[PDB]
Amino acid sequence: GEVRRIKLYAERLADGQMGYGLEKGRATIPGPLIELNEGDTLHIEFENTMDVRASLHVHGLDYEVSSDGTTLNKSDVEPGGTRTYTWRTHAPGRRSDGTWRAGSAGYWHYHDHVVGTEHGTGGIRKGLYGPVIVRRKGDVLPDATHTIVFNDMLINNRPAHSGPNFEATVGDRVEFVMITHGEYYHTFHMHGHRWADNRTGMLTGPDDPSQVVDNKIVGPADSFGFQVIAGEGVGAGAWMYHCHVQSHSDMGMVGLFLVKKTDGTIPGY
Amino acid sequence: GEVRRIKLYAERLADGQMGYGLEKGRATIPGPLIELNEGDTLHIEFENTMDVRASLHVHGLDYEVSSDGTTLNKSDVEPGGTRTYTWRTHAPGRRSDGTWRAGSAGYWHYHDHVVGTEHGTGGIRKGLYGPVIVRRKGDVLPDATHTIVFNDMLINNRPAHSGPNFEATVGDRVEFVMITHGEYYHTFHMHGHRWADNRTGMLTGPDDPSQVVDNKIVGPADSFGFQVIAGEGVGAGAWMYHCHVQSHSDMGMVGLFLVKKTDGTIPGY
Amino acid sequence: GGEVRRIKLYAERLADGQMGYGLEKGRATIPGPLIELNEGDTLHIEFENTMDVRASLHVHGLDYEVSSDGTTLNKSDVEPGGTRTYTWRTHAPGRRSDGTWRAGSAGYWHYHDHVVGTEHGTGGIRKGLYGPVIVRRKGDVLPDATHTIVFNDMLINNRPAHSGPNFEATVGDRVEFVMITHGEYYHTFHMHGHRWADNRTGMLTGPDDPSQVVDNKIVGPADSFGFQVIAGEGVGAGAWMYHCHVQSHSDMGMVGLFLVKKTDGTIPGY
Ligand SMILES: [Cu+2]
Ligand SMILES: [Cu+2]
Ligand SMILES: [Cu+2]
Ligand SMILES: [Cu+2]
Ligand SMILES: [Cu+2]
Ligand SMILES: [Cu+2]
Ligand SMILES: [Cu+2]
Ligand SMILES: [Cu+2]
Ligand SMILES: [Cu+2]
Ligand SMILES: [Cu+2]
Ligand SMILES: [Cu+2]
Repeated sequence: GEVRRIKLYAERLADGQMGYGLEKGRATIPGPLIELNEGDTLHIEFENTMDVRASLHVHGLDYEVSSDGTTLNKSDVEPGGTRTYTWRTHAPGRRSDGTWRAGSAGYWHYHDHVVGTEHGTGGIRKGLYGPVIVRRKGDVLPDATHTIVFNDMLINNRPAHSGPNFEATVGDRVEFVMITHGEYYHTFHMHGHRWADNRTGMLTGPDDPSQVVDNKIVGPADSFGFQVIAGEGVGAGAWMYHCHVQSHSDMGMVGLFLVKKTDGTIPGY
Repeated sequence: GEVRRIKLYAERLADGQMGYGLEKGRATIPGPLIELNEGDTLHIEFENTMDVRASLHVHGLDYEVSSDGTTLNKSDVEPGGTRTYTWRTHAPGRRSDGTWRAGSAGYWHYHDHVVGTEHGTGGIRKGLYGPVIVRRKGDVLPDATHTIVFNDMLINNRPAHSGPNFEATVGDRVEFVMITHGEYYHTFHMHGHRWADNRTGMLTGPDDPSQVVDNKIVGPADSFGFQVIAGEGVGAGAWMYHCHVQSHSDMGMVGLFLVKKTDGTIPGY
Repeated sequence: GGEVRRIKLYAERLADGQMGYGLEKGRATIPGPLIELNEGDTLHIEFENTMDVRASLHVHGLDYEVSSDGTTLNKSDVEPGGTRTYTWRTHAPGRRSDGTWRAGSAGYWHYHDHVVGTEHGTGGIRKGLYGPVIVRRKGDVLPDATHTIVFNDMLINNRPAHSGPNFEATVGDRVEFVMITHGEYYHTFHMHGHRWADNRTGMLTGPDDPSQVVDNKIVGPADSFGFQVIAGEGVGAGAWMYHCHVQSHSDMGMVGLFLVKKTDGTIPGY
């Protein structure tokens, strides 16, 4: 594994929100995808452009307390302030006593832990979160990755009934990352596609007994992910994904997986 | 891979409820069990015998957009109308990219997507849902199958504290399909029995590390299944099943799995 | 497996309208005492209800007949001041004569009352009548220490909000947690700096176990799981939070610390 470096910035955005960006003026919600191989180290030069204390907390990856992103471990950042955070990762293997150490690989996420409360409640609602993917050697790589975040009642801090919509062509291998935040449980459902409830979202082969599902209950800070072959056995189309809690889907927690025919049309639009 | 047909009907029932049925005047809640082998195609000639728009959406199985049963896909049925829903399945197998294509096998369900709201909140509430089972070559087959739906605060739309109960004899292989609907998460618990948290609800052998459970958290549109040897290790008796959300069990989300001795008797109460 | 074991257990009132199980009169705790068995063991519990209300013992996961259900339905509760012997049994996994694999009993489980307040023990559970149960399979790795975290409604182990509990270890210790949930709410359990496999033992079997590896898990009333970590592994010593991740729940004090000490005893910096 490699040693990698990046810049990250925390910024306030024009409608009361907050975002992470790989450069000033280009903060997104969700924050930028961070992708690593088991074994890589990542040093993040972090800058808080905001006038409240901010920080960076990550799930799953190895980090010392000094990079925990919390007041407890004196790991937050002053308004306008600067901090270098270090995340490490490791491949799995047998310990000397026979036991198997798990591996860093998986779908994870990062978020603020100090805006509003000492658990980042205001930071998170306002949009200070994003995805982390860690790859194991030999993992299947996708053509695309879309991140879907159920934050309280909104997908990706979008107004009710505003997608996001996601585009692909028949036969593409599309990866989704699915993170939940806030107060509520939800239930993630995709029309016309299904996945394995295990680490990668795909069966290892014919001995993998994992449940095959198209609907999964998630809570605040759960993350998981999966890959599908777009259109596989179902064909082109506007395939809805949504929370399947009835009041939630009614109130617009819905969006589209736009699967285009080879030439580039969809039937019925 | 057999090609098969059934007829289905949506009809209003007593106390303003709605059910799918295999014949006019025999609609049930939950709907009739639909069972298929991986490879099978099912054509459902569906008649809406009601005064409102109605449809059929299935989870897990392969379907074209023209069969997603939603408004957007012009796939609902007009009052008194007729529509031909086609559900396909597939066996698992190797793709040319080296990857393992999952398979349709699973505990799944179907339900209205259009009554009440564009997400079928009204139809699901009234009882327009039933179970689907897609089996894999070699799967163990039950002596009976019983379907348990937590729909909001009701079980199978029964009044509080009124079942359903299910009867088996000791040593029966009994399969349960557990589906959840509506607004609320639940936790499904069975006294006296337990299952594996995986595709078939049974461990594939000693190297299957799946959690063995007797209680599982579910949310709206989650479906899972399992089989048990009735009263294995525990004996005959009235074995309660219920949601374990305390206010929920208190308010009525309780039923009985009545497990008789071979002479048909059951201890006590 | 397998031995016959016998204990005594008492249900008693505690201070602030609470109630608990204990191994001796006057020693009730919340959670109740950890019961640990090997697959194949039978345990006989000599249970005495010292309270003025009916109480029972009902267990998840293990083998019991209806006479040990702990319920009103099965005539299986205990009258005020009365005694009953409950029996729990366990079995190893095995091939059945129908060719299938019988699941074994081993795992992370719990017991609680089923009859205080309501016929579902809502008031008993509310007031502290619950405790952990662990069943081992031959060959299971044993830990240096076991800690029980119960999210009971909004409180952790019926402790007042923002009151821990905290658990201490040394870097390299093999530490077991048992995580149980009760009451009315869903929760999501999270631990900083550590992770586990979502499976029977919380540890992957080897390179081909595809179980999801997580540091966050949603749980509902009566769910129980467990896992073991090597404290500090890859992350070092530190004051490591665990908490519910439901934002309003963490904010309101559903939090505690896994205090992991260097081999020299220190936690930097503190
Ligand atoms: Cu966190
Ligand atoms: Cu935290
Ligand atoms: Cu939702
Ligand atoms: Cu977090
Ligand atoms: Cu749907
Ligand atoms: Cu839908
Ligand atoms: Cu419930
Ligand atoms: Cu659905
Ligand atoms: Cu019960
Ligand atoms: Cu909580
Ligand atoms: Cu219970």
